[PDB]
Amino acid sequence: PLDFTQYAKNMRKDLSNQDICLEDGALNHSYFLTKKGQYWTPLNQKALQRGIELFGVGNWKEINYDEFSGKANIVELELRTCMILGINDITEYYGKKISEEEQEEIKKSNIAKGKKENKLKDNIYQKLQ
Amino acid sequence: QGLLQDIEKRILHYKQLFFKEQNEIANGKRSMVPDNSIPICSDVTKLNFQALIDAQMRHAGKMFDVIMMDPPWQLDSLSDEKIQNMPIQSLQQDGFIFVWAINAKYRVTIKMIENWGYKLVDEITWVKKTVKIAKGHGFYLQHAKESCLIGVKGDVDNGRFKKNIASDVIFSERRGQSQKPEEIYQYINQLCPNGNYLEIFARRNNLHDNWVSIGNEL
Ligand SMILES: C[S@@+](CC[C@H](N)C(=O)[O-])C[C@H]1O[C@@H](n2cnc3c(N)ncnc32)[C@H](O)[C@@H]1O
Repeated sequence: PLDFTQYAKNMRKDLSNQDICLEDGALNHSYFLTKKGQYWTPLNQKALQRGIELFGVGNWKEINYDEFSGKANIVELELRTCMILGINDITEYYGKKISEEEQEEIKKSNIAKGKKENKLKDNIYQKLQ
Repeated sequence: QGLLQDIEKRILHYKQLFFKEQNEIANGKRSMVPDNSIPICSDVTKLNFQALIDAQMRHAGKMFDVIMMDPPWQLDSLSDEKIQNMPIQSLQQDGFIFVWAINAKYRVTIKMIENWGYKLVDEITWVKKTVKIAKGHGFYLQHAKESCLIGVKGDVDNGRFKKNIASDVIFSERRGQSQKPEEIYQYINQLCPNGNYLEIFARRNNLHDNWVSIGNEL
């Protein structure tokens, strides 16, 4: 006669840390599939997208200081940046300051290209070497 | 070794797993975590237990039927006094408490629950199957088990808690230790099913449906 689903959600909202639960109360599995203090907040997702616009690609030491004040691993940044540009080789883009407007354009151009090329795996274009 | 091309091959292969996992996550990949657990990541020294008391009273009529503990005894090194000082008394009013006592702290643990007003009644024994024995270096006797001390306060006369349901002895493997047997939560189910539970110093492995879980590594 008690519903634990609702109970969890209500409890979760008051008690649960921000990243644990969603604004509706339920718990977000993104958090729990990322170890420890390694989960990637949507709020520092815009921070990577903001740093590529200001400092450019591969500027991670440059961009690490500004938007990820101390630590996010620079491996992570270059790995998410190939998420932003829809490509698995980000070599082509290095050192270029890219606007959020452009990044979005590059992403939809590399993805449509890789789908015609049939070189798209996991919404990321596979670039030949 | 001809291994420059090797290393370039592991990198492009490894990134695609990241590009795979993050997409499945974006597409609603579920967690192992069951959907009805209530994880809380705090420091029991820095945590305010009135918030947990208000919220539980609020969305539930009740207070906790069961409390589980695995203190970080210092031998993550929490001061002994500090653990004793947690306001457990206020967290639960009628029911049972479980707390895992390493051999070093078995007597201290008994003092501790008695301090918090429980009456020691039972102890769970967990032997560690090779898969069928356990070799641990005791000072006086080798250790083949750790033990769960069980105290009780209030009216359990209620049908809410069911007597004579469960075992003393648990036989699980030493999974992933330091990690307790799952069939603890099976036993707690038998002892009292569909109840409000609490675990202190819990870890992500611990999280189960209906359980409020507090641990600094959540
Ligand atoms: C005995 S272990 C937990 C093992 C647990 N029984 C299990 O089933 O795996 C000690 C736990 O205490 C937690 N802990 C240590 N210091 C803490 C603190 N100051 N506040 C809250 N939790 C703490 C750690 O997260 C660690 O998970």
